[PDB]
Amino acid sequence: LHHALIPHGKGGRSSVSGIVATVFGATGFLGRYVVNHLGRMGSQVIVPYRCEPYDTMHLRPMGDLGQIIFMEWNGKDKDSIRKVVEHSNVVINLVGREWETKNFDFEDVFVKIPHAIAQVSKEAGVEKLIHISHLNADIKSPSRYLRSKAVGEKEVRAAFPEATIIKPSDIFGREDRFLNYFASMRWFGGVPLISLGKETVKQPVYIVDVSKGIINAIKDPDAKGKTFAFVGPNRYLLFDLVQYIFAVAYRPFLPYPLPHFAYRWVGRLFEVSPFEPWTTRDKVERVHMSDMTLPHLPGLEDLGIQATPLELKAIEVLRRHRTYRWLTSEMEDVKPAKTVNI
Amino acid sequence: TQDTQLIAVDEKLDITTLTGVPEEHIKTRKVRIFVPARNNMQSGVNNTKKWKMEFDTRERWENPLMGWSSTADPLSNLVLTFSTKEDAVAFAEKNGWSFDVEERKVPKPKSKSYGANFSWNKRTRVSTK
Amino acid sequence: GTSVKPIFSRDMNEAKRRVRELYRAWYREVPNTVHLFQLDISVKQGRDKVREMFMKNAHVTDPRVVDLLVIKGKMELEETINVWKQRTHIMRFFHETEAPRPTDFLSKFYVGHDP
Amino acid sequence: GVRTSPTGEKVTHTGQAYDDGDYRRVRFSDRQKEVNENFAIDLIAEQPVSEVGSRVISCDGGGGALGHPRVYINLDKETKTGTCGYCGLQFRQPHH
Amino acid sequence: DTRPTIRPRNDVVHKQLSAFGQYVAEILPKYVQQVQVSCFNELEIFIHPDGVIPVLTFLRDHTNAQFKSLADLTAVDVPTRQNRFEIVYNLLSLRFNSRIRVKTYTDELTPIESSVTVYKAANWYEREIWDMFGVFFANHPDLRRILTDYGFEGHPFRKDFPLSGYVELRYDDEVKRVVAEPVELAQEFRKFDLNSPWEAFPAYRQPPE
Amino acid sequence: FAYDGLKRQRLTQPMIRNEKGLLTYTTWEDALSRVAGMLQSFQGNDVAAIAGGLVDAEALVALKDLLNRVDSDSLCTEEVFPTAGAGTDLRSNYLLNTTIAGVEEADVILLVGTNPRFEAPLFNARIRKSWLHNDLKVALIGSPVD
Amino acid sequence: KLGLREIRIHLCQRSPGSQGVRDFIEKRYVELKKANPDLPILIRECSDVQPKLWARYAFGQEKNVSLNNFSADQVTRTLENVLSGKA
Amino acid sequence: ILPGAAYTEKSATYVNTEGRAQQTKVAVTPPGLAREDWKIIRALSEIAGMTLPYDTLDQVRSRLEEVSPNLVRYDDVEGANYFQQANELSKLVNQQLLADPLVPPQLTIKDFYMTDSISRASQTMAKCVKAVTEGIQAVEEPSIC
Ligand SMILES: NC(=O)C1=CN([C@@H]2O[C@H](COP(=O)(O)OP(=O)(O)OC[C@H]3O[C@@H](n4cnc5c(N)ncnc54)[C@H](OP(=O)(O)O)[C@@H]3O)[C@@H](O)[C@H]2O)C=CC1
Ligand SMILES: [Zn+2]
Repeated sequence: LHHALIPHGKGGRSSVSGIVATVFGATGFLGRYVVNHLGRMGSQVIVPYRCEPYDTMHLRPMGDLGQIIFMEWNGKDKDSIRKVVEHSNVVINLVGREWETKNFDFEDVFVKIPHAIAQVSKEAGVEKLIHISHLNADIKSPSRYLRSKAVGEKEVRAAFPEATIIKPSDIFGREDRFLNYFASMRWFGGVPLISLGKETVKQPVYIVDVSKGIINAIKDPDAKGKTFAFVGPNRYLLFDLVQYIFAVAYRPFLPYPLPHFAYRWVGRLFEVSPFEPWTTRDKVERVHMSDMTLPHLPGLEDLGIQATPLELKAIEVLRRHRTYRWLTSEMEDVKPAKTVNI
Repeated sequence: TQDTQLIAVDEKLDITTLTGVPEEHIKTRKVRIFVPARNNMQSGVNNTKKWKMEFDTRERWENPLMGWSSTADPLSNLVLTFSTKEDAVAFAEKNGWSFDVEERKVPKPKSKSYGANFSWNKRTRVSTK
Repeated sequence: GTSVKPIFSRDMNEAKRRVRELYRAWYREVPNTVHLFQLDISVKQGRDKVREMFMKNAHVTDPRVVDLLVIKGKMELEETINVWKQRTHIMRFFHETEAPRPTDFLSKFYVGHDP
Repeated sequence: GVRTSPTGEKVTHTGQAYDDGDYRRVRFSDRQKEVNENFAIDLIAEQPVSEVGSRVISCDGGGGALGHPRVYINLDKETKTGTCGYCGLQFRQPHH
Repeated sequence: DTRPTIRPRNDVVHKQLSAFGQYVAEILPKYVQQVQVSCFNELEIFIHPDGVIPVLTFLRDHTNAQFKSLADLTAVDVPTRQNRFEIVYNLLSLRFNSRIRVKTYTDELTPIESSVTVYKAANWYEREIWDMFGVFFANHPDLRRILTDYGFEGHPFRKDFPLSGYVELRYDDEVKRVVAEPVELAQEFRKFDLNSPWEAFPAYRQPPE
Repeated sequence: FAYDGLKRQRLTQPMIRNEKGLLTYTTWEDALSRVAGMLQSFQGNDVAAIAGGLVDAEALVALKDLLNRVDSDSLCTEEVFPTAGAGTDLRSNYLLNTTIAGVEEADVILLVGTNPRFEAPLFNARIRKSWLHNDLKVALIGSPVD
Repeated sequence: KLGLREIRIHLCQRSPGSQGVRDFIEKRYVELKKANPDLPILIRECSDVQPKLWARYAFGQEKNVSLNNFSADQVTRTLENVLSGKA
Repeated sequence: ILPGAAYTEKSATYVNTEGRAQQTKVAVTPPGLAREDWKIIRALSEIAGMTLPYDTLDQVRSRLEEVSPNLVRYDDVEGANYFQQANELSKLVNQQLLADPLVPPQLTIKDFYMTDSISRASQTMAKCVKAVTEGIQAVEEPSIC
């Protein structure tokens, strides 16, 4: 091992764990908690950013002084990744957008950027690399999202034969835009769902389980090469998802059956918005399509991670969206939805 | 000695539950006491008159950004003053600290005879003063 | 002599009473504590987190120490009635964010020189 | 005078240089490991050695009160040149 | 003093305070143990713990003393004694412009009758002392923490309490509010054992033992 | 003057033979498994141990009980002793029985095959003080080293 | 296995309980060691310790037996029984 | 390679030549990944299968108590005796004495310096080796500052 790299201290803010993290796109939900755990135990974290440094300031109070270093970086410019990943031990890829922008397409951020980050990291000579791809990554999937993850996973697998690809099923949390999605749905009158959402079962997993699983994969000496899939502890129908979360918000649930094409159209008008889109046609397919089960792929329990139940952590997000009439209502009042778990 | 509803609670004092130092720092801390030894280049034996309480030196790692000796044990610089050793151990029992006792290394009472520096047969005579 | 003056609990029995109404106040305090204090933990884990602290101090035989502790018990209790503490203040009892402490000999050997 | 390490970074006056395999160097990326150009090693050797004609000399360091406390250095060793530890400048006998 | 370096003396006051020192001694022989006036004209009354409330009452009430001002409450902790904490009061007599010091001793467990009744100023001074040192007094109105952090465990001023504390806190985004953790300093307190190894004062030296 | 030695050539991390048979730094896991894998499979005189010249007693107990459970009694030491006779049995056979303070009351000392002036400098200072004040006689059997 | 490897006869130089075992080793020792040249007879004489016999068997086994106030003949009786179970 | 710990980096007990137990205490933490020497073995015993009962410093300290009560009374010596038995126990086949003269391994200052691993690793101690074996020329460092 490197001479000035041996772990030291009792896993604190000022301790030394020996991990030179290089999380990319940490200015997001997964990045926010990943740098938190890395900073918490004590590890040098190199965070490249593309957006305004002001938005990245909320990661400043996340580690000891000189442990978090912010670096400018660009996806297209190869030299940008080289500077970030040169003095590194683990480079983990968290870059990727749920929608499409004019400069960066779906394949650009999910295949091209992962292709660049994997090739440079291997060429630089980092010992480990972790890549994030959707658990539903499928080449024939109707959504360009999941197709891009599949080919992107294939590319980083070939370029980096020791990369530990991560397969989260459906992430949820405070700023998760997954249950915040259905929570924000009450604004547009009722709750539009395709065929009332009775033919879609998902298995969401909360942030800390996948987040802790990341560093556990970093600490795991045998995690290289594997394709761990981080999945939740329970499976519920899509109708049960909206039923439960609206109940925790106590907002009046108004089920609204929709044809598939009308919902596809609705994403089109909402994609026109020059600002950040609310609903996209790709998001239409993702919420419509159902989560798949991959028992052969190792799960999250193999890394000593217990999948937190959705009902236990759903209140942490639903409190913000609920009204004053039930703001102080607890979580025992609501009852977890019908689990159709495997 | 002052009879005010006195009850014979003669069990060893256990103030650890009240002072509430963390579990790692009440069991896994060998508290040791001695009398400090006088610095040899000094001639200051008066500093060897007090019983002193110490701890065990834990990990002292170097800071990445500068190189420091960041410590994780709060009881690193803590030393305590005791007139006699029985008071020092008495504090250890009430604070339930695993105690170790050394003894006061009193100096030998050496006999100095300057007249012996110039003898007729004894080897103690000095070749140069 | 070794005989000492008690404050309130002359022996174990009255001290055992004093730890009992602490439970009496605490048990009906946890429900509306979560309710008022905007807490996201349920009553179930609220109740037993009052529990294990009784066994956290379930070894002292001196009545005074139990009495010295009974005052602090209602002190933290009263501090919770009138919202004096903040969310983090009571969260400090809920050990939640620290790394788990190693227990078996293999773990501390693999961690460092910690004895 | 400042040298350059094999990794391309200037070495400090104390001789400290970051190893090429070191990870903490990245703090120098987009920044500088600035080094005091006036090396105290090279800032005192070229000062002339004085040739006072006396056995013992009081060195003050210049400026009187502003200099270092007065130190009485000795000049009897012919092979070695006397010097004041406070300042480091040289002293010498008048060639005797 | 023809020499302008050393501090002068007020022998008239020193004897005068000493006369009042023995004055209190006969008045309350049950409670006082020894009364001493220091070289720098500071006469201290040393009273028994259980008689804390009467002596303070006597000084507040008696015409010849009339000490009605609770200047300060201190309980200086000395680990070498059996009952470590020695509780020290501080009184000022306005009519006789003189200061008196009455003090007791009390271990970590022995309770003292609160002097709030005899001195309303003792109230908040009482809330501080139990916080810093941990000596509970009896029947205090609202004896409760008023200095340390809400729920901060342990009395910080105790000798066994390290100056750096036991816990430190830091904001955490994964829970979105501040949270505590064991203290782990960037720089430890570098102890400076600078005490001179040579005797400094022959006058105050303890007898051989 | 030995603190500088504590800074030179320090064993920092476990090292095991690589694919080419060269020592390379590795984690404790591989080193522990490799030694354990080669230990429990061997028994009797196959497993042995040699103590150093500066090893502490607690380590010696550790190997004594470790080789206890593997049927190994070949726990050798660098120092060699004529075990014939009492040897290890009687502690008076090898102990400085009179204690180092005893020289200041002796009369004659026989140094057999040793250089206490160099082997044990603190010892030789004690005889020197004894020879100075007590006029204690000395005589050795060995090379006439000063 | 359960065979003799060495003995550890801990005793005190002054305790009356250790006097009996002390009575044993003044004269009845040279024949015991000569009878078991391979068996080392370790005498750990630490003060204020009641005499303890420690027979270390194979496989990391070590049984103890009391010798408090055991006179010269009877300390020989119990240790010979340990010798009798040499395997 | 099993990185142990030096005496300054170890809180353990040695015994002098007179059979007096003296315990050292840790002053500097062992560098890097090195751990306590006995902590290594106890970890080794657990990973091998024949786990030792003792796991902390006091537990192993009690182990030397039950195998050798002498080396736990710190600074307290124990009077050695039964020399009347040791000599009569030697008393045997009487192997002869070699004609080789008695030559101590340490005869000069130089070989006295170069004994143990720490002395071998040390550099300033090696400067003293150069001083005695050569003289004053090379070893004279200019004491300018
Ligand atoms: N249910 C889900 O949402 C699932 C998501 N994932 C993937 O895991 C990751 C989680 O991201 P999350 O932390 O939630 O952040 P977001 O998805 O909310 O935002 C994207 C993240 O990547 C960065 N980023 C976005 N676009 C680019 C770009 N073109 N170039 C470089 N960086 C970019 C963002 O910072 P910035 O905008 O400043 O560049 C931010 O850190 C994403 O890749 C996501 O697709 C995987 C499985 C499930
Ligand atoms: Zn000068």
